[PDB]
Amino acid sequence: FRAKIVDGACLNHFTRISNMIAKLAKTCTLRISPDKLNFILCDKLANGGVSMWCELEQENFFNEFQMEGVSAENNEIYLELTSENLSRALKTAQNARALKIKLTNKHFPCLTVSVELLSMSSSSRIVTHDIPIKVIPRKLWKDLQEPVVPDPDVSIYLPVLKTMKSVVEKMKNISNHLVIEANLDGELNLKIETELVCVTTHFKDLGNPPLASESTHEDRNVEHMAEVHIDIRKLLQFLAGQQVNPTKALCNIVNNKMVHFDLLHEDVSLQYFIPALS
Amino acid sequence: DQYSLVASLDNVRNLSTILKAIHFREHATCFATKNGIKVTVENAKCVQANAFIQAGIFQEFKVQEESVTFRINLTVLLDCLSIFGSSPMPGTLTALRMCYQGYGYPLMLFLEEGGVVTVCKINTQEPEETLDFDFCSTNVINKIILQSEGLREAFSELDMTSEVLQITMSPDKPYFRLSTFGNAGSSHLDYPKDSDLMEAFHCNQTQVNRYKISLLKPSTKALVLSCKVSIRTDNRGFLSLQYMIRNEDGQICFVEYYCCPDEE
Amino acid sequence: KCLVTGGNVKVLGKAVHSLSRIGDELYLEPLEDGLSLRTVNSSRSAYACFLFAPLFFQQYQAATPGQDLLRCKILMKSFLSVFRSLAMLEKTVEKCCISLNGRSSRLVVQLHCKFGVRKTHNLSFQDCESLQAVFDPASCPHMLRAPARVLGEAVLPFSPALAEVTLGIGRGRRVILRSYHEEEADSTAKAMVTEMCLGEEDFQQLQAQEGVAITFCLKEFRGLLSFAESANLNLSIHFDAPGRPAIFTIKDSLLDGHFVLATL
Repeated sequence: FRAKIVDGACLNHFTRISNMIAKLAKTCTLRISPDKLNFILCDKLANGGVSMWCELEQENFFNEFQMEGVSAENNEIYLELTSENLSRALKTAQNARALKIKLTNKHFPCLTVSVELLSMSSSSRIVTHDIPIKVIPRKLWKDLQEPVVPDPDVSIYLPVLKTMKSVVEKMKNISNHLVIEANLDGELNLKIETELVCVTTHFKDLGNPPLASESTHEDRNVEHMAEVHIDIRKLLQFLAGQQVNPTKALCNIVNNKMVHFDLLHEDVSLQYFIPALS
Repeated sequence: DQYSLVASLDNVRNLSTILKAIHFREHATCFATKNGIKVTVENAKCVQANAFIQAGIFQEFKVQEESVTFRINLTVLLDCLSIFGSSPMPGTLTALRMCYQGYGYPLMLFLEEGGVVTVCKINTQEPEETLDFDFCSTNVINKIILQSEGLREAFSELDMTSEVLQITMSPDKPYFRLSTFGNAGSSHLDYPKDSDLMEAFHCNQTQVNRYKISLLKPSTKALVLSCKVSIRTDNRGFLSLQYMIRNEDGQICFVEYYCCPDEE
Repeated sequence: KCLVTGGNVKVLGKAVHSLSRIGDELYLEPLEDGLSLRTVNSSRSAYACFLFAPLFFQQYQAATPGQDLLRCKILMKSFLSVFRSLAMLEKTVEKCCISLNGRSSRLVVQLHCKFGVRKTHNLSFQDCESLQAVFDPASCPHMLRAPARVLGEAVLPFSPALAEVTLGIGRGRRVILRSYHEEEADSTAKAMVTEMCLGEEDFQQLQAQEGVAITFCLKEFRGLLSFAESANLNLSIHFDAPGRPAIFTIKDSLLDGHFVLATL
């Protein structure tokens, strides 16, 4: 059993995360955890299903919100829904007062976003109650449907994620294959090449992150150079939801088979993973 | 360098739009003379659509031999000179383009807007010379300028059926008539002279002609965000020469729909 | 003849639009107390009429003479797209006159717009007329009167723009509920339930009958709701159980609006 309240514009800050979810994933999986863990996970059948992991701590944006299930062998609990129902249910509460969220019983166990609103017309009460239709996933599935992984090939800060985007919509007209190039000199190249037309794009003047090891200087070395690798209109998916240009934007190409993205903007960090062939 | 053609712009949007304003068929023939570029859309043998940008609008224009001509994906071209921008600002969009002997047609574009500048490199190829199609410049009968505003407003009723133009006979006050004929619905638009600013009429003999509306359709829609000349010939046929007065940041721009059928 | 002028032009346009989401054909009845705008369901399950007092018109005529069928029938989409795709193009101030004629070709609607007049002729062939006065009285014991605005509030929460089932219910104890439902719920079978519920006195008038529901198609409803302009007062009159429909009436100065939607 599980129950929460939201009260502020934290509310809207929660609302635009859920549409920030509905818009890049059709059937996310949500984990209420102990008092500070709220993530959204994407993979039902569909093979990998890319992989989106999105932690947002409930720590800050909530008055009271409690947690405990007759959960086997742990206290973190997972449950999964059609992403709409969270979002639809949510974008009618960005207007004022409150919103309770909790699991139901019979009538087909579900997520139940109770949502209160102001009734200016003298002293009335007005309440909505939306029932998302959800599945608590099995004991075992927990282990095997995890997203986090620490991976270091080539990292770089991203341009305007909406100027970048203004491009992909046009590229997807011309080809379905996309090649990603990044650099040690803030360079970035969006690349289509079909037989009738070849279209490429050069995103100069960026940055690059530095990590370190256990030593007494800057760090170790390798023997690497520039970094290519191909993809699809999956890039265009993660891009369409980024309507508030992330406060930190990242793209770590991994050795010609991964593409990582590390978005964190204000409190809500969001991670997105595109694979490389066809 | 050494090339059929080279052209730099500082504002792509001048080629972009006027180009955009004739884009219905998949491809186009852009014959480039030493005077500018005229790109032409040829529908089904009853509709030319022309589009002539003179070089004086290109901030730099150069052409080796009087023949520079070719076909290109009009769709996939236009898609490139708007690679990133439905929404500009005080920031601008630049175009530069370099063609030669009969293999490759590349384009160079950068955009600058509040923090970084972005070069994008395009290369669209060239197919056949196709079947040249040349219409009429014989004689005019009645000529008629109308307004940018009012006549797009009038196009409001989407009829999808048939077209008839009309131009009346009187000592002073004429009339100019549109009319559609669809499933239960004849509908008539006609403009009298009052408040004609550059909206001048030359009705000189009485005349009424017929157009299939299936061809002229893209014309009005896609091109007439600006004001036109309606001129009906009667020399080698009876046919419509809409040619619209378009323009960006003050320049001699024009495109040109000749059209000519009866019924069907 | 019936001449609407000025701002009233929009109010019938919006008035007609509301009917245009209840059926596919329009029963334009003139009658000395006003032009009536009738229309029924694709299925004869739910009807809708909008009456307009002669006073709102500049001119109005339907004089007694004859038992000639002065009732004009018309594809809703051939009339609406005349009536939605015109006035919203308001220049400085225009005038409209629906000129019904006695003798021959049924309907003529035409628009004045300074210079350049538009004139749609609506052939309403298939010589046929449905008819009868249908003023089904306060047949229902339940009356609900509400600022139309407030009724919107209630539809905002569960508003996919697709919800056929919506269950208006006067249950609990003087709190109006608005649930909806479907029960099928296995391996992949689905249904998400939304309930909006409302203050007692958030309504002008609530006649209480604890625990009676009525499910009507929220598409049709929304139609009369959308005409939630000028803070019109909405009126929900319904009898119990299914057959006996709901009556969604709207009172005004010259507008009389009336909506029958059959409760499932």
